[PDB]
Amino acid sequence: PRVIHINDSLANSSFGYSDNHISTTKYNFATFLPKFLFQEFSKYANLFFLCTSAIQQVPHVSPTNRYTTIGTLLVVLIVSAMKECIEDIKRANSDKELNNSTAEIFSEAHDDFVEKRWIDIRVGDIIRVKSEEPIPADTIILSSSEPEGLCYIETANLDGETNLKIKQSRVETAKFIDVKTLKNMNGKVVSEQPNSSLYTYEGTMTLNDRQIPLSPDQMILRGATLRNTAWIFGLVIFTGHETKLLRNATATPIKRTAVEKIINRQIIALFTVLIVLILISSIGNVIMSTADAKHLSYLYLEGTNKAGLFFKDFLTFWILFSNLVPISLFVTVELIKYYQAFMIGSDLDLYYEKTDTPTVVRTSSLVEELGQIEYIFSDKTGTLTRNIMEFKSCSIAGHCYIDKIPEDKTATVEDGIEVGYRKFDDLKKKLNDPSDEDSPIINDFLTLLATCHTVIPEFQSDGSIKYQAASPDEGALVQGGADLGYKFIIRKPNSVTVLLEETGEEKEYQLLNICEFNSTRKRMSAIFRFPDGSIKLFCKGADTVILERLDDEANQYVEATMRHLEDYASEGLRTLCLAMRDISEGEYEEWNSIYNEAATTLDNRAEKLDEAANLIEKNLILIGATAIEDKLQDGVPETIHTLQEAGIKIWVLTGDRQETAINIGMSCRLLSEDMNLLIINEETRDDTERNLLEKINALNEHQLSTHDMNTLALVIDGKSLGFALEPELEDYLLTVAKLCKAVICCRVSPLQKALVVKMVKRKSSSLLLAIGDGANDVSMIQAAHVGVGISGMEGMQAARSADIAVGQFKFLKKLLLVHGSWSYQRISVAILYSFYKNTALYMTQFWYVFANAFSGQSIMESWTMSFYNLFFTVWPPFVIGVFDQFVSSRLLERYPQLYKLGQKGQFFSVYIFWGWIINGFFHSAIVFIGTILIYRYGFALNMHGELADHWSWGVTVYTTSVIIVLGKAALVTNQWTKFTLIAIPGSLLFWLIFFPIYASIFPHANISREYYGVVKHTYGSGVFWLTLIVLPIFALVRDFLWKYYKRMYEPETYHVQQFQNAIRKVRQVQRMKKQRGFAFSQAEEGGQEKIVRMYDTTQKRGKYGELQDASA
Amino acid sequence: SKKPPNTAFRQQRLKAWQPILSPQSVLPLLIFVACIFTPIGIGLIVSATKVQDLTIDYSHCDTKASTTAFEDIPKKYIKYHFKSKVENKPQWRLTENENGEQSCELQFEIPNDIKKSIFIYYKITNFYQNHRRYVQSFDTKQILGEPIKKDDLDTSCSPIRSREDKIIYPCGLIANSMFNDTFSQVLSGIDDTEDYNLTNKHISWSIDRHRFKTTKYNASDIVPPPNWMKKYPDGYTDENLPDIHTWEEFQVWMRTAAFPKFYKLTLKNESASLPKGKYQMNIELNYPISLFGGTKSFVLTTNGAIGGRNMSLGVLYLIVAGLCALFGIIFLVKLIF
Ligand SMILES: *[C@@H]1O[C@H](CO)[C@@H](O[C@@H]2O[C@H](CO)[C@@H](O[C@@H]3O[C@H](CO)[C@@H](O)[C@H](O[C@@H]4O[C@H](CO)[C@@H](O)[C@H](O)[C@@H]4O)[C@@H]3O)[C@H](O)[C@H]2NC(C)=O)[C@H](O)[C@H]1NC(C)=O
Ligand SMILES: CCCCCC(=O)OC[C@H](COP(=O)(O)OC[C@H](N)C(=O)O)OC(=O)CCCCC
Ligand SMILES: *[C@@H]1O[C@H](CO)[C@@H](O[C@@H]2O[C@H](CO)[C@@H](O)[C@H](O)[C@H]2NC(C)=O)[C@H](O)[C@H]1NC(C)=O
Ligand SMILES: *[C@@H]1O[C@H](CO)[C@@H](O)[C@H](O)[C@H]1NC(C)=O
Ligand SMILES: [Mg+2]
Repeated sequence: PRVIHINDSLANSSFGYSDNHISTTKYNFATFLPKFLFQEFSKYANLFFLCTSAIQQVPHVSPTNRYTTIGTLLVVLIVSAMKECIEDIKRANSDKELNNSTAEIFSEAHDDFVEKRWIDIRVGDIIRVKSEEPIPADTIILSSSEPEGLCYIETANLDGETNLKIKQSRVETAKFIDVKTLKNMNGKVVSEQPNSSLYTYEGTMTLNDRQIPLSPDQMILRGATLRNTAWIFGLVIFTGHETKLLRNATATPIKRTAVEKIINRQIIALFTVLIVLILISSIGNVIMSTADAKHLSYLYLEGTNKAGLFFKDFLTFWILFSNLVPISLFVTVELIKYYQAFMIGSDLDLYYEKTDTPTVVRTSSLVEELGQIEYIFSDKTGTLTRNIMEFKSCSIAGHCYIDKIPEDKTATVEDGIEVGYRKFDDLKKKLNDPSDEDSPIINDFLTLLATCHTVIPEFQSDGSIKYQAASPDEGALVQGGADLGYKFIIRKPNSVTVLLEETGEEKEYQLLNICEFNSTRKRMSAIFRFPDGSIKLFCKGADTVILERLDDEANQYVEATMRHLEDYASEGLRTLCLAMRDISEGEYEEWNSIYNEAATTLDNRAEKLDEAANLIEKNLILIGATAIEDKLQDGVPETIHTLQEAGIKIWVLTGDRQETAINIGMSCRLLSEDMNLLIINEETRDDTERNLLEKINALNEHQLSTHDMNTLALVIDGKSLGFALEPELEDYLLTVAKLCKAVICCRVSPLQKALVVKMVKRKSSSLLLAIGDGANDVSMIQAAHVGVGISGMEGMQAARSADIAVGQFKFLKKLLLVHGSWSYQRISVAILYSFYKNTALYMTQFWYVFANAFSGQSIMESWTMSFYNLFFTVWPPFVIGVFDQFVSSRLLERYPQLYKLGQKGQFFSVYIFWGWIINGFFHSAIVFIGTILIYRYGFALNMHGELADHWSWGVTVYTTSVIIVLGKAALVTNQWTKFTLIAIPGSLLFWLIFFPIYASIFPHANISREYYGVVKHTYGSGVFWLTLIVLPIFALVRDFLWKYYKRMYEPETYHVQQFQNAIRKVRQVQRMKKQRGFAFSQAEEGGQEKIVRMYDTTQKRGKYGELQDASA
Repeated sequence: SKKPPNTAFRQQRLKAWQPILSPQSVLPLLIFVACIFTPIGIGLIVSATKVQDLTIDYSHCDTKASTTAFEDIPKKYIKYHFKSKVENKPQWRLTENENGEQSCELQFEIPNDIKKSIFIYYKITNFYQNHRRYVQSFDTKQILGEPIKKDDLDTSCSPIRSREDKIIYPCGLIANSMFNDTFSQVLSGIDDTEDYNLTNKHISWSIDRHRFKTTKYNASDIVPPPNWMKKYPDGYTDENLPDIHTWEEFQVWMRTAAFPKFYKLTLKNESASLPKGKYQMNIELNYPISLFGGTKSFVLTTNGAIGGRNMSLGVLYLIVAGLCALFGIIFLVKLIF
């Protein structure tokens, strides 16, 4: 186990624990060489040219000089290492703003809390966390400002649960409330090992000769946020990369994109053209040198053996033809991918103005994977929802009241049951009239909004009051109640007081008993003695629990309330039915005796107090119901509808409960009305395999229409998902998940969010995206093809470890439909050109072997051919892939079904790769046959009878093959900016100026000595300037006619009830038509029992900070 | 503080031009091409048909020619293009001397006054100057004149660099295989016809006369190449040592060719014009065609603007301007249908 001493930093570093920093970067200084070389050698062009450069080293073999291909390989391996380093520096200083954040650290020599950074937190260091501050390490609290040393933490980054969890410090350690007495802590803390189990911990602290048995109620984790309390004095235990939420988060893994897996197949498809053309040229060398051995006696050929110089000439044609594989293809597409990530992160439509956060692309190797997404694996809490709840509307006395009326849903003629909406001022006018009979039943409804809670009120320095609620549902009932008058102001240990607005009266209600919310109860209740003296029971809960406890003799608003709940849940709101009963004075004292013997019972009190609570909640009167709106982020329902039109299938993986995710899915229009829920809630591994087989026996017995599959939805609990990922059951799950429109997975662990993405990845060829926030979906982001994080909203940890960090969820529309489909279509054209560009030049070496007796003589100079890949034809691959919008950004957003062109892979295959390589063969045979009919005997010049030699003709072949391949890029490109004018006709003017300067300086330095008289006999000759302007027009006359023919013609785009009565009879299938949607976010570990007894609001703060004593 | 700027370059809305492909847009492009390529295309054909030449394949002169009188050459060995009509076919005879070395004397008629410059080439077919073993096989420092010792010689001139613990001075396959047939530097007029002297100076390239310098070897450590051993039977002395700075027939041979059929310049005359007459060229036959297996010829061209009688560049300008004048009409054909 881990041993931690308190208040001695020298003794708690000799064990050698980690520090508080986390590393986001792909590599350190140590692992830069193996991880970058394995990433580059997994590309097949960089592995072929490493083998080629060794073949040039055996003597007399290479036609060019021996430093030709190793000089080109060291250039591209340095430019590729520069792109990697300037991303891992940007990954290191954006990582530095986390480690350099503020953290008050107790210093024992100073004896006060000095400001330091996060990274200076060692294990054993007592810290202080203020209100609304993130916790910097795995911490066990010692004391706090609240009564009995308690605090509330928000765990929306630990899981998706949107409520607050009470953490209570031990009674033996809660006395240490002052900074000056914090120097008397001496002892040890025996902890556990890091195990990534979020809800379990065991530890034992020996503080001043006394054992303390610690608990998960005393431990707060790193992703949590301290809320609704002033300060805490906890010491840390795990830190950095041994915390419970960042154990399995690793460095950025090598993610091989899907386009790079296609290039590796077109290189294997180019070795089979390479090996054939080496074999054609090397069996012709054996035939010709032995048939014509008496006619080649001026070569002084040896004739050692037919297998000896077969191999010695096998390697010569290996070298001469090696540049069929493009050497500058992968570092060209890396800088198209780097610069496209720059233009993604510079867009204003992907920039969040509220937080002043632009989008950033950290792993820029995956820009073109955003055009082929087929499954989006989203998270709910924080990603889809804003984590803010507001009281939307209420239904009382068979009438509904809302803030502002949507005019189509207004007060209409009823069907006997009143539907419609009224304003809240009509609620005020019906309340102040003693002539209207709803005014007593409105009055006890609004006081139930401001009494039955467990909210603690705290007055600020102004007249503003802050409501401190554990559950955010009942916190919005008090705030939304108080906006209608009856403001809840202060709370005493045995009473609450409500401040009436329009009269100014402050009525005080004695809180007698309260009954906790429970997931088995689905309701909570409280009994209040009024200032009249008449006590009264209030109750709020689910309709499937409330309606079994009513008086049908009394109330007449029941069937008017239930129809208002169906109108609420179809809109997506979270409902709650409100009931009461007027209990008189005598009926209480026989029940409280029953309640007291249940409460003072030491054991089994979890399930006997509710069995004492249902003895009083039997005969209730339904006042009405409320509706709370969980706020989604802006543009969430329009993004989900647009991405589903593009063919992407949205899944939701959330750590929240099931009744919330169905409500959010109904609100964000994943689920809808007229839709069926294939619910899988099973407790054992054989109960789910029955449930998976009972559905697939029923929904694929007949072939389903595409209209009817849009009425199916899969909902699976996280415990059933742990059994439906056993490898015997993995295909029954995907068989029903692929026939459903939406899949929702509820209460899933951080690891199970990765094992779902790892299950669709290896069972299909589709590309997956995973968007989330917080550290509960950080393993989901490492496991996806593209991982997106939501950026800084006080809890960033997914946006650090992500590949793209966006501002909110609505930016996923323009990132996929515009920047994703551009980055796939532009890169697919820039790769098919770079394959073509090395075929139109270097295949003139192959037609030359029939004209030099299969010797392998180079047609062009050794260093001139390396400049082809590096200077003169490297810009039109760049500018085509970057500045050439093939279709408008206004058209990609308007018609989202154009996204399916990139999903099928119509632009980038291996079959369409053959239309460019054969186009490279045809262009290479025109340069060769065209420049051997000109320059027939070398007798093409007019310079006093001088003749053009082997090297004056080789410059005409090189220059004609440059104007051909730049004239092809001038027809391939769609849009002519001013950056294309420097690339396509500006690299021709580059070569026509570079060549007289290179060949009049470098031959005098004994470099490229074949150019001593070439510039006079090329540039001064009239036959060279007339060759350059008639042979590219001759070879591109088919490409100008096919491009014109492609524009005008040949265009491409850039029984209902027989199943719906059968699917309901399966075991756990529910339909969304008359579901009365109940949701309450309170938990059993929320501590709503004793916090109402411990607070006196009128009592003010102590001398040691904001500390309040237990007023019970 | 972190907001990117709203320039048109950062927001991917640069000012751009998209190609309108339409029968009103690409039509004045195809007409401007096929109205500027046809005065160029016929201008390269009218220049190639003003080149006057005569090509006599003297390959079988040591076998098919009698040593007594002037018989006629078989017409399979004769190509010629002139302005005026020829009247007599060219004639040929073999001639041995007192040493026993043969000579081929070609008589021919030139039917009109050729008032351009006259260049004498020899054409060799089936000789691979462009073999990979052959192109790189010479020493660059030896051509510049440096007295290189044995083990620092260029190793690409490998089979011919050292015979008997010595230095082959022009090492390599290129200098060893040099064409040995000595064209006589005068076209001897036969009857009522003057002579025509032909210079063998300024024959090679101008950068070749600089980099080919006389050797700084001392003629006691250098041996000729093994195929030069008939001209230097005793070997290299200080008297017979070749000056490759003024040996401009050797500089033409080392400037290797691209294809196995090539010309090499031997003689020229820029100063005057040869008139119509019966001339005679004598060729000392030293190079056997059994060494390489092809033919050797004698060429008497004149120069045009694009070289000689080569119709290929002017035809390439008319195929392109033929397609750009064809499809300037077939725009109107598929549109109406
Ligand atoms: C013009 O160029 C012609 C082709 O380059 C050339 O013809 C060749 O000349 C060489 C030199 O005489 C001939 O080589 C002879 O080879 C025979 C064997 O077939 C030998 O009698 C002799 O080699 C000897 O080798 C000894 C050791 O190996 C050496 O010590 C001796 O000195 C001696 O060199 C000859 O060298 C060759 O057969 C000729 N024909 C071909 C087809 O190569 C012409 O002579 C040349 N003419 C002039 C005027 O320069
Ligand atoms: C003469 C052999 C040529 C070598 C063969 C060759 O190039 O075929 C491949 C081409 C593919 O079309 P592009 O390469 O122009 O690209 C097209 C892309 N969709 C674009 O928009 O540019 O097929 C045709 O044009 C068929 C016409 C054949 C007519 C013979
Ligand atoms: C080019 O050819 C002409 C012959 O048409 C040469 O002119 C003759 O040169 C000789 C020199 O020996 C004189 O004796 C003649 O009188 C010249 N004739 C005429 C008509 O000028 C001329 O020298 C040649 N050019 C050279 C050798 O460079
Ligand atoms: C011109 O030709 C004659 C004919 O043999 C020759 O004697 C004379 O030397 C030549 N003139 C020159 C300058 O070489
Ligand atoms: Mg979340």
